[PDB]
Amino acid sequence: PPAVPQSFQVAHLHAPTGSGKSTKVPAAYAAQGYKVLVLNPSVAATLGFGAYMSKAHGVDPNIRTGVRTITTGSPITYSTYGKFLADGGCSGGAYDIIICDECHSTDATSILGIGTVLDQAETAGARLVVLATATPPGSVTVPHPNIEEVALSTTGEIPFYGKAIPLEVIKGGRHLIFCHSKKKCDELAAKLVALGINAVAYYRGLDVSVIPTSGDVVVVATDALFTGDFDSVIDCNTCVTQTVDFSLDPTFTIETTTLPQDAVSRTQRRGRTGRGKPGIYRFVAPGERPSGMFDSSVLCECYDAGCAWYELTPAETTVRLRAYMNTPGLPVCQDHLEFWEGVFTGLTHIDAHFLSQTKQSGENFPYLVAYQATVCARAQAPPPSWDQMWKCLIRLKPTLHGPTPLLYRLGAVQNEVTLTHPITKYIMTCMS
Repeated sequence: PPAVPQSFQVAHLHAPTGSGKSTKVPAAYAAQGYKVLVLNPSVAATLGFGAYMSKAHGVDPNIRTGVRTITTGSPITYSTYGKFLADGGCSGGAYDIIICDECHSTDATSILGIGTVLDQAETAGARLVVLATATPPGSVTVPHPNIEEVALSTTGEIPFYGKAIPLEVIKGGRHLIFCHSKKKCDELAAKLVALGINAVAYYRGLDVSVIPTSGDVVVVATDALFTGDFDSVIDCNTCVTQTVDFSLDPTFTIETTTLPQDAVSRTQRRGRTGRGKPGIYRFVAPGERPSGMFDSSVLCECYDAGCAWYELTPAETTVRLRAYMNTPGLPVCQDHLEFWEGVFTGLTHIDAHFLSQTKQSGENFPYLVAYQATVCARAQAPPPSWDQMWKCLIRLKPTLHGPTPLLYRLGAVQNEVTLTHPITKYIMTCMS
C-alpha cells in the first residue's frame, strides 16, 4: 500500500487476492481524510463491496453501476469502469485517490477506463493513482495452500480434451468442469447426466439460480460463471477469445481463436476451489501462457466503445489508450492506435437507429455492426449474410438487392460482395 505521495504519482499494488486491496486499502486511505474511488470491472463485485465494507469496516460507500447508483455521502466510492467512463471520467466526481482494481483486465472497458484515469487524474487534481492486481504482467499460476493439483491421464470413463476423466473423481461431491465452448459444455453435461451424474450446464444466457447451493453436483461451464463450494475443478486449459485478422479480403476480420489459457485464466479457474477448505484441481495440460498480453481486436473494441457508448471521438479514445500504453507495468498490445483511429475516423454518419438496435442486442462490436448495416441500408443492398447479427435489416429485406458493400468481416459473407463502396476503399487505404 503506497503512502499518499506529496505530489501526484501512479503506483502499482501487487498483493494476493484477499489481502484487502479493494477494501482495506481504500478504508485506510479514507480514514486519513481522503476521497477515494475504487474502479472494478465487475458490476456484481462493485455492488458487493457495499455490504463487505459495512461488515468489515463499518463503512457504507457510494455505489455506482449501470443498473444502480447508491449515494451515501461517503468519502469512498466504488464504481465499474463502464459507469466511470459514462459519468464523464474524472469530471464525474472529485477524488484524491483512484484505485484501478484488477488492472490486469484486458477487456475494452477496463483498458479504456484505466487510460482515462491515467490521462485525466493529475490534471483533475488527484494525488494518487494505484494500479492494483494479484496478477501483474508476466504472471504464472503458483502453488496454492489449499489446492492439490493433479494431471488427468488417458484412463477414465469420459473422454476430455485428449485425456479422460474417471467417473470416480466426480461421482460424489461438487465439481466444476471448465470447457472452452458452450457446445462442449452441453455435450459433456449430456454425457454425464446419461451416466447418472447430477451434471448441469452453465454459460452466458442460462440461469445460474438453478444450480444447487448444496449437495452433489457437477457444473459443466464456461468462464461465464457464486458460492460454489466446489470439491474440485477440472480444467480444459484452453479459452476462446476475440482476435483480429488483417486479412485484406478486403480489409480485416474480427473472429475468435481457441488458445491455451494464460495465467489469469488458470489462476481464476483453479481459484473456484480451495476456498476455506482443501480442493483439487485437475488439468489436461501443464502449461499456460504468462499473463500480460492482449489482442489488437481489443483496441478496435476500445474505439468501438468510445463511439457507441462514451461519446468519444477516435482522437479522444487515442489520448486515453496512449496514456495506458505510456505507463509501465500494465498489460501490452501492439501499438495500433493510429491504425484503429484511422479506421473509425472514416466511419462517419452512422444510422442512429441501427446503432441503438445493435448495442441493445448485445452485439460485440455495436459500432462496426450498425455501420455495416447503415452502408447496406443506404445502398439498398443486403447484409453480408442473414445470420442473427443482421436482424436490423430484416424488415427491409424485400427491398435489399445486389452485392453487399463489404466493409470488413465480422462473420460469414454469403451474399455476393462489391468492393467499390467509398468506405471500403477508405479502410483499405488504412491497411496500406
